[PDB]
Amino acid sequence: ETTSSIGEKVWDDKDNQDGKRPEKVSVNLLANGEKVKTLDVTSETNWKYEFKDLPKYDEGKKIEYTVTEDHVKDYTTDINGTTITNKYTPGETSATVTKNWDDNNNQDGKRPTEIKVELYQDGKATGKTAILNESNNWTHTWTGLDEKAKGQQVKYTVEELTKVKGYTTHVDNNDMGNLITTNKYTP
Amino acid sequence: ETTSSIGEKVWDDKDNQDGKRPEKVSVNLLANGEKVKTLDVTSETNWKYEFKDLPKYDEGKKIEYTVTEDHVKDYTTDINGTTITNKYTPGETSATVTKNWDDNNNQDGKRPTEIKVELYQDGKATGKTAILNESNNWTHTWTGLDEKAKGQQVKYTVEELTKVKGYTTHVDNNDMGNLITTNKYTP
Repeated sequence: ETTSSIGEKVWDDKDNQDGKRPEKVSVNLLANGEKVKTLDVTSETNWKYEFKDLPKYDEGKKIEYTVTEDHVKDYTTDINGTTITNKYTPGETSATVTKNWDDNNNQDGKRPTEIKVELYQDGKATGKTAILNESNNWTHTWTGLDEKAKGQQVKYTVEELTKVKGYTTHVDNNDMGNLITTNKYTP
Repeated sequence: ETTSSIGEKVWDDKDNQDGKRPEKVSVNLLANGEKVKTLDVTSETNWKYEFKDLPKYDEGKKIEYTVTEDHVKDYTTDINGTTITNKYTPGETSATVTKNWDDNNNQDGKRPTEIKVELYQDGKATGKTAILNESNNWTHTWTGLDEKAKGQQVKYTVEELTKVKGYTTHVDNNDMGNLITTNKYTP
């Protein structure tokens, strides 16, 4: 019926010795790969957060909840089921990608068991690939990405490599911390 | 009265399966952050070297000897004591910087205790800073650095961000594998 997703953010930055830690981060809640809510997490909340009263099932099926964090400058993000860790990595950062299936559940069970996506840097393929499926809640996070390239901020985006007959593909690349790929079923 | 440094060159490239291993490597001997001797190491010596007959003390202190390696295309260098490990990484390498204090073993007690340096890509700030101090031996190695940009080799340099009162700074940026920042005490 109803559940809740509680968690916290932990900073791994040598007790902010460099003084680069921000006053807040924004956590996104995803229901089956779709961003439905956001919350700003701060010290005032003690770096804790919780999404109250949420349905457990979506028309019988069990909704799969996950969380992502909007990109934080100079921090590499590691998400461990609700516990979000930000490691200070000056000049470097991470990127997270989730797959969103828009096909009214698998009605017309034509949904592939897995898909392959690739990370792109300023339009160039990086070679960094990921295979999204149920074993990883259709999510994956890459680390070790440069934030700059000869003084200019590098833009990261993802593209689906798998050709899914029947599905149209659209990608939201507005935040490297919450890159979302949605496949829409259109016979 | 006399001392000597020995060590070995270790290759991590599936026994040169891609045939990119160079015929030799230049190992540098640093006496308290100052380059005092070089040595071309080959398989003729079994990738082992030795800087025999070295003064054990100099102007009041037991000299802190360290080794660095001249940049080798497509390999990422890792120094652990006198053991230099080179890993095969197509398209990227590492950069090593060492702080050289020239203040008569800090006789006047004006030495900082800590300084911050930053890696530059073709004269542009990368954001990748590092803090040098007595704990890490005033040395640091960055990895995952692209050797090329737009088809052209990239020039890597280091800049000292920390302003050191009473000191004048000079940087030797000739080889990214042996970047050396020198601070001379000029009251």
